[PDB]
Amino acid sequence: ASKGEELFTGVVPILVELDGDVNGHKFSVSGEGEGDATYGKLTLKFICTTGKLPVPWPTLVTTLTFGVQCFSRYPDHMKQHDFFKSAMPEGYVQEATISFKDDGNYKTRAEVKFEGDTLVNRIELKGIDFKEDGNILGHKLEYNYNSHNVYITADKQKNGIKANFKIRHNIEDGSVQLADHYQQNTPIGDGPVLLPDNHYLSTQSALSKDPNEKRDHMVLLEFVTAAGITLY
Ligand SMILES: [Mg+2]
Repeated sequence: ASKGEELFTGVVPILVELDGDVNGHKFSVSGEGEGDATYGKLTLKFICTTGKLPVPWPTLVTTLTFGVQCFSRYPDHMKQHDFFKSAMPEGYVQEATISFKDDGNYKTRAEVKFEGDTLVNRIELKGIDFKEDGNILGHKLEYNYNSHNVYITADKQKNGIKANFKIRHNIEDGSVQLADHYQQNTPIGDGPVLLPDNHYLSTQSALSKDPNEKRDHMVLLEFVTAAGITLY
């Protein structure tokens, strides 16, 4: 267990700021909400502040929530495996490559750290090689998000962690759009961090709309629980 974990015993306010460019379609997203790691619970509202989002909202969920993996519920018996909180408050840098099968890719860079008592995530996203009337730029994905695992492994070399997982977005015709994810996280601070044994994050997400919101937006309720390492 770590000193960073003490920062997460109660409800913590969250800010997310994203600048994106996908095939030259530029956009920004701002998110606000809060996290309660005791319950692995996230409540966030994201708004496209530049007009219409040029990609489907579900394709941004992992990018927008990458940095809030510090709100995962680690069972007590697994708390020595929680890198994310151990890096706080100084934070970490995160990079990911998200490869959409038979389409383009996102590359992201982000920094997550505390700013006072708020957990702040700042993200840059670059997407290239998308098909103009593919499932992403053609907006052919359902507004939903399947439950999934995020497989974590240590990168001791680099004093950090990696994650690998596949997302299966639902296409409106009943098919699936696969998105391969590779994530790397590195501490910003010089203090010690927890380098975990292999384990995963079990994630469940519900996407909705604010009925009074006329801007392009996404309301997200997400639960994230660590598992995979195991008295009666
Ligand atoms: Mg369907």
